[PDB]
Amino acid sequence: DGACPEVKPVDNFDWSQYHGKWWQVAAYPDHITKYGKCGWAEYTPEGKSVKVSRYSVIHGKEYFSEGTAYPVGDSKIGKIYHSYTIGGVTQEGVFNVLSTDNKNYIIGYFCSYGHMDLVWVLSRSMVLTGEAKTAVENYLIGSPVVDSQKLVYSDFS
Ligand SMILES: C[C@]12CC[C@H](O)C[C@H]1CC[C@@H]1[C@@H]2C[C@@H](O)[C@]2(C)[C@@H](C3=CC(=O)OC3)CC[C@]12O
Repeated sequence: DGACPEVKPVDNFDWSQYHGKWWQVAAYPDHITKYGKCGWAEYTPEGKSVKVSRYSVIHGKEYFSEGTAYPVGDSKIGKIYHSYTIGGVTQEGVFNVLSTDNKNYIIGYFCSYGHMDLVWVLSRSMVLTGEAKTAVENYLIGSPVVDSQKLVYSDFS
């Protein structure tokens, strides 16, 4: 119960880091079930947009999905639009970046109407270690909205 909490996205997001391979190292279970396990995505800059090609295993079957990403308003604010096309159905939406160091990791959040929350953590490496791990932990302890106990970490074995 409750409406979506008011989110305070970052003020320093660097869109130039939005390229290359990002591994989805953690997420809430509902996200893993809906959008799949073993998730990774390749981001390819195309002018003002970035193209997103994503792999995951959904209900035991592998899929690639495709989407386009654009910043909404000032790119520094970390409010990002993605379209998301899989199995011939397109969806679209806006999510907010809760935390990033503009180098190793990004934490994304989406909330819809009661209300359901989804959080996912992306990294340039398959495993969150050192610097990135420490930043993520500190963020979680002060975070008004992410429940750290609910995160499930990925097993890329
Ligand atoms: C914002 C979004 C838009 C489509 C749908 O409404 C669901 C929401 C929440 C979930 C969100 C999609 C867009 C998608 O592109 C995502 C960002 C997608 C991911 C891409 C990625 O690198 O990590 C996750 C899986 C699902 C996703 O996390």
